[PDB]
Amino acid sequence: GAPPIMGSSVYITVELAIAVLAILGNVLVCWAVWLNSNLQNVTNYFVVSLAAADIAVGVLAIPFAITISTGFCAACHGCLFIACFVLVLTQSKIFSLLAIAIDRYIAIRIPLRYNGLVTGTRAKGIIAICWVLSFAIGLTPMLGWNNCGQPKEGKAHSQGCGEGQVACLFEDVVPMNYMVYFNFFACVLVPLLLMLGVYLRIFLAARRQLADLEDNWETLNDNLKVIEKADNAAQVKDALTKMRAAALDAQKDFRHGFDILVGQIDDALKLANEGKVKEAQAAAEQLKTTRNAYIQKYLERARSTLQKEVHAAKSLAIIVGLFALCWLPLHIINCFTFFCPDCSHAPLWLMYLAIVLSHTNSVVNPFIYAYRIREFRQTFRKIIRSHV
Ligand SMILES: CC(C)CCC[C@@H](C)[C@H]1CC[C@H]2[C@@H]3CC=C4C[C@@H](O)CC[C@]4(C)[C@H]3CC[C@]12C
Ligand SMILES: CC(C)CCC[C@@H](C)[C@H]1CC[C@H]2[C@@H]3CC=C4C[C@@H](O)CC[C@]4(C)[C@H]3CC[C@]12C
Ligand SMILES: CC(C)CCC[C@@H](C)[C@H]1CC[C@H]2[C@@H]3CC=C4C[C@@H](O)CC[C@]4(C)[C@H]3CC[C@]12C
Ligand SMILES: N#Cc1c(N)nc(SCc2ncc[nH]2)c(C#N)c1-c1ccc(O)cc1
Repeated sequence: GAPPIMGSSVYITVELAIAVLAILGNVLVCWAVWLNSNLQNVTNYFVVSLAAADIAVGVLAIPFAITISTGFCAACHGCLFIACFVLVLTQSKIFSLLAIAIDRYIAIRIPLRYNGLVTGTRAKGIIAICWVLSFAIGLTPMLGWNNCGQPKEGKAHSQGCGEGQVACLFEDVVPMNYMVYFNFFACVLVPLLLMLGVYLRIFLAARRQLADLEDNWETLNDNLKVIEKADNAAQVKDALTKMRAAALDAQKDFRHGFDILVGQIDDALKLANEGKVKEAQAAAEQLKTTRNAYIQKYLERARSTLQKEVHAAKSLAIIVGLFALCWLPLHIINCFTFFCPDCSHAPLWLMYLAIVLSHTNSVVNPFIYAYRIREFRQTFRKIIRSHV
Protein backbone atom coordinates (compact mmCIF):
# COMPACT_ATOMS: atom_id res chain seq x y z
CA GLY A 1 0.00 0.00 0.00
CA ALA A 2 1.02 3.60 -0.78
CA PRO A 3 3.36 5.28 1.78
CA PRO A 4 0.99 7.14 4.06
CA ILE A 5 3.28 10.18 4.28
CA MET A 6 2.04 10.98 0.80
CA GLY A 7 -1.60 11.25 1.71
CA SER A 8 -0.63 12.86 5.00
CA SER A 9 1.55 15.49 3.33
CA VAL A 10 -1.48 16.47 1.26
CA TYR A 11 -3.84 16.59 4.22
CA ILE A 12 -1.37 18.57 6.36
CA THR A 13 -0.61 21.10 3.60
CA VAL A 14 -4.35 21.63 3.06
CA GLU A 15 -4.92 22.04 6.79
CA LEU A 16 -2.15 24.63 6.99
CA ALA A 17 -3.53 26.49 3.98
CA ILE A 18 -6.84 26.65 5.92
CA ALA A 19 -5.39 27.68 9.25
CA VAL A 20 -3.73 30.55 7.38
CA LEU A 21 -7.01 31.79 5.89
CA ALA A 22 -8.85 31.26 9.18
CA ILE A 23 -6.53 33.56 11.06
CA LEU A 24 -6.52 36.31 8.43
CA GLY A 25 -10.20 36.35 7.69
CA ASN A 26 -11.16 36.46 11.29
CA VAL A 27 -8.50 38.85 12.47
CA LEU A 28 -9.90 41.24 9.89
CA VAL A 29 -13.39 40.77 11.28
CA CYS A 30 -12.09 41.64 14.71
CA TRP A 31 -9.91 44.53 13.55
CA ALA A 32 -13.02 45.72 11.69
CA VAL A 33 -15.29 45.84 14.77
CA TRP A 34 -12.55 47.37 16.88
CA LEU A 35 -12.14 50.23 14.42
CA ASN A 36 -15.69 50.98 13.22
CA SER A 37 -18.02 52.07 15.98
CA ASN A 38 -20.93 51.44 13.58
CA LEU A 39 -20.00 47.76 14.04
CA GLN A 40 -19.91 48.01 17.80
CA ASN A 41 -23.33 46.69 18.80
CA VAL A 42 -24.22 43.80 21.06
CA THR A 43 -25.02 41.69 18.05
CA ASN A 44 -21.40 42.03 16.90
CA TYR A 45 -19.89 41.15 20.28
CA PHE A 46 -21.15 37.69 19.42
CA VAL A 47 -19.71 37.96 15.92
CA VAL A 48 -16.38 38.71 17.61
CA SER A 49 -16.61 35.77 19.99
CA LEU A 50 -17.23 33.76 16.81
CA ALA A 51 -14.27 35.17 14.93
CA ALA A 52 -12.06 34.52 17.97
CA ALA A 53 -13.10 30.90 18.18
CA ASP A 54 -12.19 30.61 14.47
CA ILE A 55 -8.78 32.26 14.92
CA ALA A 56 -8.28 29.67 17.64
CA VAL A 57 -9.08 26.93 15.12
CA GLY A 58 -6.22 28.06 12.94
CA VAL A 59 -3.81 28.69 15.76
CA LEU A 60 -4.58 25.56 17.79
CA ALA A 61 -7.33 23.17 16.83
CA ILE A 62 -5.90 22.57 13.36
CA PRO A 63 -2.35 21.90 14.59
CA PHE A 64 -3.97 19.58 17.14
CA ALA A 65 -5.78 17.79 14.32
CA ILE A 66 -2.54 17.44 12.42
CA THR A 67 -0.86 16.02 15.53
CA ILE A 68 -3.47 13.38 16.28
CA SER A 69 -3.50 11.84 12.82
CA THR A 70 0.12 10.77 13.20
CA GLY A 71 -0.91 8.36 15.96
CA PHE A 72 2.00 9.45 18.15
CA CYS A 73 2.75 7.80 21.48
CA ALA A 74 1.05 9.97 24.08
CA ALA A 75 -0.41 9.68 27.55
CA CYS A 76 -4.09 8.93 27.18
CA HIS A 77 -5.49 11.99 28.97
CA GLY A 78 -3.12 14.36 27.17
CA CYS A 79 -4.14 12.86 23.89
CA LEU A 80 -7.73 13.41 25.02
CA PHE A 81 -7.17 17.16 25.57
CA ILE A 82 -5.72 17.78 22.13
CA ALA A 83 -8.56 15.64 20.73
CA CYS A 84 -11.27 17.53 22.61
CA PHE A 85 -10.10 21.12 22.39
CA VAL A 86 -11.81 21.55 19.00
CA LEU A 87 -15.07 20.39 20.57
CA VAL A 88 -14.77 23.27 23.02
CA LEU A 89 -14.33 25.83 20.30
CA THR A 90 -17.14 24.45 18.16
CA GLN A 91 -19.44 24.56 21.18
CA SER A 92 -18.48 28.21 21.65
CA LYS A 93 -19.58 28.88 18.07
CA ILE A 94 -23.00 27.23 18.59
CA PHE A 95 -23.64 29.43 21.62
CA SER A 96 -22.55 32.53 19.74
CA LEU A 97 -24.79 31.60 16.81
CA LEU A 98 -27.78 30.91 19.03
CA ALA A 99 -27.13 34.15 20.92
CA ILE A 100 -27.31 35.99 17.62
CA ALA A 101 -30.60 34.46 16.54
CA ILE A 102 -32.12 35.35 19.92
CA ASP A 103 -30.69 38.89 19.87
CA ARG A 104 -32.16 39.47 16.43
CA TYR A 105 -35.46 38.02 17.57
CA ILE A 106 -35.65 40.30 20.60
CA ALA A 107 -34.73 43.14 18.30
CA ILE A 108 -37.60 42.57 15.85
CA ARG A 109 -40.25 41.57 18.44
CA ILE A 110 -39.74 44.13 21.23
CA PRO A 111 -37.68 46.81 19.48
CA LEU A 112 -38.79 49.27 22.13
CA ARG A 113 -37.10 47.47 25.01
CA TYR A 114 -34.10 46.05 23.10
CA ASN A 115 -31.64 48.78 24.15
CA GLY A 116 -32.68 48.41 27.77
CA LEU A 117 -32.71 44.60 27.79
CA VAL A 118 -29.74 43.69 25.55
CA THR A 119 -26.83 45.80 26.72
CA GLY A 120 -23.12 45.61 26.19
CA THR A 121 -22.57 44.43 29.74
CA ARG A 122 -25.05 41.58 29.73
CA ALA A 123 -23.81 40.48 26.30
CA LYS A 124 -20.26 40.15 27.66
CA GLY A 125 -21.45 38.21 30.67
CA ILE A 126 -23.32 35.80 28.42
CA ILE A 127 -20.24 35.38 26.23
CA ALA A 128 -18.06 34.57 29.27
CA ILE A 129 -20.60 32.07 30.60
CA CYS A 130 -20.87 30.34 27.25
CA TRP A 131 -17.10 29.97 26.93
CA VAL A 132 -17.03 28.30 30.37
CA LEU A 133 -19.90 26.03 29.33
CA SER A 134 -18.07 25.21 26.11
CA PHE A 135 -14.95 24.09 28.00
CA ALA A 136 -17.14 21.99 30.32
CA ILE A 137 -19.14 20.41 27.45
CA GLY A 138 -16.19 20.03 25.11
CA LEU A 139 -13.87 18.46 27.71
CA THR A 140 -16.47 16.23 29.40
CA PRO A 141 -14.55 13.18 28.08
CA MET A 142 -11.66 14.22 30.30
CA LEU A 143 -13.86 13.61 33.32
CA GLY A 144 -14.04 9.92 32.52
CA TRP A 145 -16.31 9.45 29.51
CA ASN A 146 -13.39 8.19 27.46
CA ASN A 147 -11.68 5.04 26.26
CA CYS A 148 -8.54 5.59 28.31
CA GLY A 149 -9.51 2.70 30.47
CA GLN A 150 -9.30 0.26 27.57
CA PRO A 151 -6.25 1.16 25.47
CA LYS A 152 -5.48 -0.54 22.16
CA GLU A 153 -2.28 -2.07 23.50
CA GLY A 154 -1.39 -4.27 20.53
CA LYS A 155 -1.43 -1.01 18.57
CA ALA A 156 0.60 0.81 21.27
CA HIS A 157 3.36 -1.83 21.35
CA SER A 158 3.41 -2.00 17.58
CA GLN A 159 4.50 1.65 17.85
CA GLY A 160 6.85 1.41 20.80
CA CYS A 161 4.73 3.58 23.00
CA GLY A 162 6.04 4.00 26.49
CA GLU A 163 4.26 2.15 29.20
CA GLY A 164 1.30 4.33 30.08
CA GLN A 165 0.75 5.49 26.54
CA VAL A 166 -1.45 5.03 23.51
CA ALA A 167 -1.21 5.64 19.87
CA CYS A 168 -2.90 9.01 20.02
CA LEU A 169 -5.88 8.69 17.66
CA PHE A 170 -9.26 10.39 17.98
CA GLU A 171 -11.48 7.37 17.46
CA ASP A 172 -9.36 5.42 20.00
CA VAL A 173 -9.64 7.77 23.05
CA VAL A 174 -12.98 9.62 22.49
CA PRO A 175 -16.03 7.30 22.82
CA MET A 176 -18.36 7.22 19.84
CA ASN A 177 -21.47 7.32 22.02
CA TYR A 178 -20.14 10.66 23.33
CA MET A 179 -19.72 11.98 19.81
CA VAL A 180 -23.07 10.76 18.42
CA TYR A 181 -25.51 11.19 21.33
CA PHE A 182 -24.00 13.91 23.43
CA ASN A 183 -21.99 16.07 21.06
CA PHE A 184 -23.93 15.72 17.80
CA PHE A 185 -27.56 15.09 18.75
CA ALA A 186 -27.68 17.12 21.93
CA CYS A 187 -25.00 19.86 21.68
CA VAL A 188 -24.99 20.57 17.94
CA LEU A 189 -28.20 19.32 16.28
CA VAL A 190 -30.66 20.50 18.94
CA PRO A 191 -29.11 23.99 19.00
CA LEU A 192 -29.27 24.18 15.20
CA LEU A 193 -32.96 23.23 15.13
CA LEU A 194 -33.60 25.83 17.80
CA MET A 195 -31.69 28.44 15.83
CA LEU A 196 -33.84 27.35 12.89
CA GLY A 197 -37.05 28.08 14.76
CA VAL A 198 -35.94 31.46 16.02
CA TYR A 199 -35.28 32.57 12.45
CA LEU A 200 -38.71 31.30 11.38
CA ARG A 201 -40.19 33.45 14.11
CA ILE A 202 -38.14 36.45 12.95
CA PHE A 203 -39.27 36.17 9.34
CA LEU A 204 -42.86 35.68 10.53
CA ALA A 205 -42.85 38.67 12.87
CA ALA A 206 -41.35 40.81 10.09
CA ARG A 207 -43.85 39.38 7.60
CA ARG A 208 -46.66 40.18 10.03
CA GLN A 209 -45.48 43.63 11.06
CA LEU A 210 -45.17 44.73 7.43
CA ALA A 211 -48.70 43.38 6.90
CA ASP A 212 -50.18 45.38 9.76
CA LEU A 213 -48.37 48.45 8.48
CA GLU A 214 -49.77 48.31 4.95
CA ASP A 215 -53.17 47.29 6.35
CA ASN A 216 -53.41 50.40 8.55
CA TRP A 217 -52.36 52.45 5.49
CA GLU A 218 -55.34 51.12 3.62
CA THR A 219 -57.75 51.73 6.47
CA LEU A 220 -56.52 55.31 6.44
CA ASN A 221 -57.28 55.70 2.73
CA ASP A 222 -60.43 53.61 2.37
CA ASN A 223 -62.11 55.46 5.22
CA LEU A 224 -61.23 58.65 3.33
CA LYS A 225 -63.09 57.24 0.33
CA VAL A 226 -66.10 56.41 2.50
CA ILE A 227 -66.20 60.07 3.47
CA GLU A 228 -65.97 61.70 0.05
CA LYS A 229 -68.78 59.39 -1.07
CA ALA A 230 -71.26 59.61 1.79
CA ASP A 231 -74.30 61.92 1.88
CA ASN A 232 -75.26 61.12 5.53
CA ALA A 233 -73.77 62.52 8.74
CA ALA A 234 -73.44 59.32 10.79
CA GLN A 235 -71.61 57.58 7.95
CA VAL A 236 -68.84 60.13 8.26
CA LYS A 237 -68.73 59.71 12.04
CA ASP A 238 -68.46 55.93 11.74
CA ALA A 239 -65.53 56.14 9.28
CA LEU A 240 -63.60 58.66 11.44
CA THR A 241 -63.89 56.69 14.66
CA LYS A 242 -62.16 53.98 12.64
CA MET A 243 -59.56 56.32 11.13
CA ARG A 244 -58.79 57.63 14.61
CA ALA A 245 -58.23 54.18 16.14
CA ALA A 246 -56.07 53.16 13.13
CA ALA A 247 -53.95 56.19 13.92
CA LEU A 248 -53.26 55.69 17.63
CA ASP A 249 -52.48 52.13 16.56
CA ALA A 250 -49.84 52.99 13.93
CA GLN A 251 -48.51 55.63 16.34
CA LYS A 252 -47.15 52.79 18.44
CA ASP A 253 -40.91 65.38 13.09
CA PHE A 254 -42.64 62.03 13.57
CA ARG A 255 -45.13 62.97 16.25
CA HIS A 256 -46.27 66.31 14.79
CA GLY A 257 -47.62 64.27 11.89
CA PHE A 258 -49.88 62.23 14.13
CA ASP A 259 -50.62 65.23 16.37
CA ILE A 260 -51.95 67.02 13.29
CA LEU A 261 -53.63 63.89 11.97
CA VAL A 262 -55.62 62.91 15.01
CA GLY A 263 -56.34 66.58 15.51
CA GLN A 264 -57.98 66.96 12.12
CA ILE A 265 -59.92 63.77 12.78
CA ASP A 266 -61.04 65.23 16.10
CA ASP A 267 -61.99 68.37 14.15
CA ALA A 268 -63.99 66.47 11.54
CA LEU A 269 -65.55 63.96 13.94
CA LYS A 270 -66.91 66.93 15.79
CA LEU A 271 -68.48 68.61 12.81
CA ALA A 272 -70.07 65.22 12.02
CA ASN A 273 -71.54 64.87 15.53
CA GLU A 274 -73.39 68.08 14.71
CA GLY A 275 -74.92 67.04 11.39
CA LYS A 276 -72.71 69.23 9.21
CA VAL A 277 -71.98 66.52 6.65
CA LYS A 278 -70.40 68.63 3.89
CA GLU A 279 -68.44 70.66 6.47
CA ALA A 280 -66.91 67.41 7.79
CA GLN A 281 -66.24 65.83 4.38
CA ALA A 282 -64.08 68.81 3.49
CA ALA A 283 -62.50 68.71 6.93
CA ALA A 284 -61.57 65.07 6.36
CA GLU A 285 -59.83 66.15 3.18
CA GLN A 286 -57.38 68.24 5.21
CA LEU A 287 -56.14 64.83 6.37
CA LYS A 288 -54.91 63.96 2.88
CA THR A 289 -52.46 66.84 2.84
CA THR A 290 -51.22 65.36 6.13
CA ARG A 291 -50.96 61.77 4.95
CA ASN A 292 -49.09 62.94 1.86
CA ALA A 293 -46.59 64.98 3.86
CA TYR A 294 -46.10 62.86 7.00
CA ILE A 295 -47.85 59.48 7.11
CA GLN A 296 -46.62 58.13 3.78
CA LYS A 297 -43.12 58.96 5.02
CA TYR A 298 -43.51 57.11 8.30
CA LEU A 299 -45.04 54.15 6.36
CA GLU A 300 -41.90 54.13 4.34
CA ARG A 301 -39.09 54.45 6.85
CA ALA A 302 -40.84 51.76 8.91
CA ARG A 303 -41.04 49.40 5.89
CA SER A 304 -37.39 50.27 5.24
CA THR A 305 -36.23 49.12 8.66
CA LEU A 306 -38.20 45.88 8.54
CA GLN A 307 -36.82 45.01 5.12
CA LYS A 308 -33.41 45.72 6.62
CA GLU A 309 -34.02 43.47 9.63
CA VAL A 310 -35.26 40.71 7.28
CA HIS A 311 -32.22 40.96 5.04
CA ALA A 312 -29.92 41.00 8.03
CA ALA A 313 -31.43 37.87 9.54
CA LYS A 314 -31.11 36.13 6.15
CA SER A 315 -27.38 36.98 6.13
CA LEU A 316 -27.06 35.58 9.65
CA ALA A 317 -29.09 32.49 8.81
CA ILE A 318 -26.70 31.82 5.99
CA ILE A 319 -23.89 31.77 8.53
CA VAL A 320 -25.82 28.98 10.32
CA GLY A 321 -26.61 27.00 7.19
CA LEU A 322 -22.93 26.94 6.25
CA PHE A 323 -21.97 25.85 9.71
CA ALA A 324 -24.41 22.99 9.18
CA LEU A 325 -23.06 22.08 5.77
CA CYS A 326 -19.40 22.14 6.87
CA TRP A 327 -19.93 20.02 10.01
CA LEU A 328 -22.72 17.63 9.08
CA PRO A 329 -20.70 15.26 6.89
CA LEU A 330 -18.37 14.45 9.75
CA HIS A 331 -21.16 13.76 12.21
CA ILE A 332 -23.06 11.84 9.55
CA ILE A 333 -20.04 9.56 9.12
CA ASN A 334 -19.78 9.01 12.87
CA CYS A 335 -23.45 8.01 12.89
CA PHE A 336 -22.66 5.31 10.33
CA THR A 337 -19.59 4.10 12.24
CA PHE A 338 -21.64 3.77 15.43
CA PHE A 339 -25.13 2.78 14.30
CA CYS A 340 -23.96 0.42 11.49
CA PRO A 341 -21.09 -1.75 12.74
CA ASP A 342 -21.93 -4.03 9.80
CA CYS A 343 -20.85 -1.31 7.36
CA SER A 344 -17.26 -0.90 6.29
CA HIS A 345 -15.80 2.18 7.94
CA ALA A 346 -15.60 5.21 5.70
CA PRO A 347 -12.16 5.23 4.04
CA LEU A 348 -9.29 7.22 5.46
CA TRP A 349 -9.35 9.70 2.58
CA LEU A 350 -12.99 10.62 3.26
CA MET A 351 -12.38 11.06 6.97
CA TYR A 352 -9.63 13.47 5.91
CA LEU A 353 -12.04 15.31 3.67
CA ALA A 354 -14.89 15.55 6.16
CA ILE A 355 -12.39 16.91 8.70
CA VAL A 356 -10.95 19.46 6.25
CA LEU A 357 -14.44 20.58 5.31
CA SER A 358 -15.39 21.03 8.93
CA HIS A 359 -12.32 23.28 9.28
CA THR A 360 -13.13 25.39 6.20
CA ASN A 361 -16.10 26.80 8.09
CA SER A 362 -13.45 28.84 9.88
CA VAL A 363 -12.84 30.65 6.57
CA VAL A 364 -16.41 31.37 5.47
CA ASN A 365 -17.75 33.81 8.04
CA PRO A 366 -15.49 36.72 6.94
CA PHE A 367 -16.52 36.29 3.27
CA ILE A 368 -20.20 36.35 4.32
CA TYR A 369 -19.93 39.69 6.14
CA ALA A 370 -18.10 41.20 3.20
CA TYR A 371 -20.61 40.05 0.64
CA ARG A 372 -23.69 40.74 2.77
CA ILE A 373 -23.10 43.55 5.29
CA ARG A 374 -22.27 46.86 3.63
CA GLU A 375 -20.81 48.21 6.86
CA PHE A 376 -18.35 45.28 7.25
CA ARG A 377 -17.34 45.39 3.55
CA GLN A 378 -16.68 49.12 3.56
CA THR A 379 -14.58 48.58 6.61
CA PHE A 380 -12.71 45.73 5.05
CA ARG A 381 -11.73 48.02 2.17
CA LYS A 382 -10.41 50.81 4.41
CA ILE A 383 -8.17 48.37 6.29
CA ILE A 384 -7.08 46.51 3.13
CA ARG A 385 -6.30 49.72 1.19
CA SER A 386 -4.52 51.57 4.02
CA HIS A 387 -2.27 48.63 4.99
CA VAL A 388 -1.76 46.54 1.84
C1 LIG B 1 -0.95 29.15 25.21
C2 LIG B 1 -1.02 27.97 24.25
C3 LIG B 1 -0.03 28.12 23.10
C4 LIG B 1 -0.77 26.67 24.97
C5 LIG B 1 -0.64 25.43 24.11
C6 LIG B 1 -0.57 24.21 25.00
C7 LIG B 1 -0.60 22.87 24.26
C8 LIG B 1 0.24 22.94 23.00
C9 LIG B 1 -0.17 21.75 25.23
C10 LIG B 1 -0.91 21.87 26.58
C11 LIG B 1 -1.13 20.44 27.10
C12 LIG B 1 -0.23 19.60 26.20
C13 LIG B 1 -0.38 18.07 26.19
C14 LIG B 1 -0.25 17.53 27.61
C15 LIG B 1 0.05 16.07 27.66
C16 LIG B 1 0.49 15.34 26.64
C17 LIG B 1 0.79 13.87 26.83
C18 LIG B 1 2.19 13.52 26.36
O1 LIG B 1 2.41 12.13 26.55
C19 LIG B 1 2.36 13.94 24.92
C20 LIG B 1 2.12 15.44 24.76
C21 LIG B 1 0.73 15.91 25.25
C22 LIG B 1 -0.34 15.34 24.29
C23 LIG B 1 0.71 17.47 25.29
C24 LIG B 1 0.67 18.12 23.90
C25 LIG B 1 0.73 19.65 23.93
C26 LIG B 1 -0.36 20.28 24.82
C27 LIG B 1 -1.75 20.09 24.21
C1 LIG C 1 -24.55 17.64 4.39
C2 LIG C 1 -24.42 17.15 2.96
C3 LIG C 1 -23.17 17.69 2.28
C4 LIG C 1 -24.56 15.62 2.90
C5 LIG C 1 -23.46 14.72 3.45
C6 LIG C 1 -23.51 13.29 2.89
C7 LIG C 1 -22.29 12.41 3.20
C8 LIG C 1 -21.66 12.84 4.52
C9 LIG C 1 -22.72 10.93 3.18
C10 LIG C 1 -23.50 10.59 1.90
C11 LIG C 1 -23.21 9.12 1.57
C12 LIG C 1 -22.47 8.60 2.81
C13 LIG C 1 -21.69 7.28 2.74
C14 LIG C 1 -22.60 6.14 2.27
C15 LIG C 1 -22.05 4.79 2.56
C16 LIG C 1 -21.06 4.52 3.38
C17 LIG C 1 -20.58 3.10 3.57
C18 LIG C 1 -20.27 2.76 5.01
O1 LIG C 1 -19.71 1.44 5.04
C19 LIG C 1 -19.33 3.79 5.59
C20 LIG C 1 -19.97 5.18 5.53
C21 LIG C 1 -20.27 5.62 4.09
C22 LIG C 1 -18.93 5.81 3.34
C23 LIG C 1 -21.11 6.93 4.12
C24 LIG C 1 -20.37 8.13 4.72
C25 LIG C 1 -21.17 9.44 4.69
C26 LIG C 1 -21.65 9.81 3.28
C27 LIG C 1 -20.46 10.09 2.35
C1 LIG D 1 -31.26 17.30 8.95
C2 LIG D 1 -30.43 16.07 9.02
C3 LIG D 1 -29.14 16.28 8.29
C4 LIG D 1 -30.29 15.77 10.46
C5 LIG D 1 -29.39 14.59 10.78
C6 LIG D 1 -29.73 13.32 10.01
C7 LIG D 1 -29.01 12.07 10.53
C8 LIG D 1 -29.14 12.00 12.05
C9 LIG D 1 -29.47 10.80 9.80
C10 LIG D 1 -29.56 11.02 8.28
C11 LIG D 1 -29.18 9.70 7.60
C12 LIG D 1 -29.18 8.69 8.76
C13 LIG D 1 -28.48 7.33 8.56
C14 LIG D 1 -29.05 6.57 7.37
C15 LIG D 1 -28.60 5.14 7.35
C16 LIG D 1 -28.08 4.49 8.37
C17 LIG D 1 -27.65 3.04 8.23
C18 LIG D 1 -28.13 2.16 9.38
O1 LIG D 1 -27.51 0.88 9.38
C19 LIG D 1 -27.79 2.81 10.70
C20 LIG D 1 -28.43 4.19 10.79
C21 LIG D 1 -27.86 5.13 9.74
C22 LIG D 1 -26.34 5.30 9.97
C23 LIG D 1 -28.61 6.49 9.83
C24 LIG D 1 -28.21 7.28 11.08
C25 LIG D 1 -28.86 8.66 11.19
C26 LIG D 1 -28.63 9.51 9.94
C27 LIG D 1 -27.12 9.81 9.79
N1 LIG E 1 -15.25 12.92 14.80
C1 LIG E 1 -14.14 13.07 14.62
C2 LIG E 1 -12.75 13.37 14.43
C3 LIG E 1 -11.84 12.35 14.07
N2 LIG E 1 -12.21 11.08 14.00
N3 LIG E 1 -10.55 12.63 13.81
C4 LIG E 1 -10.12 13.89 13.95
S1 LIG E 1 -8.42 14.28 13.74
C5 LIG E 1 -7.74 12.61 13.44
C6 LIG E 1 -7.68 12.47 11.97
N4 LIG E 1 -7.26 13.46 11.17
C7 LIG E 1 -7.40 12.97 9.89
C8 LIG E 1 -7.88 11.70 9.91
N5 LIG E 1 -8.05 11.40 11.23
C9 LIG E 1 -10.96 14.95 14.32
C10 LIG E 1 -10.40 16.24 14.56
N6 LIG E 1 -10.01 17.28 14.79
C11 LIG E 1 -12.32 14.69 14.56
C12 LIG E 1 -13.23 15.79 14.91
C13 LIG E 1 -14.25 15.63 15.85
C14 LIG E 1 -15.05 16.68 16.23
C15 LIG E 1 -14.85 17.94 15.68
O1 LIG E 1 -15.60 19.01 16.09
C16 LIG E 1 -13.86 18.12 14.74
C17 LIG E 1 -13.07 17.06 14.35
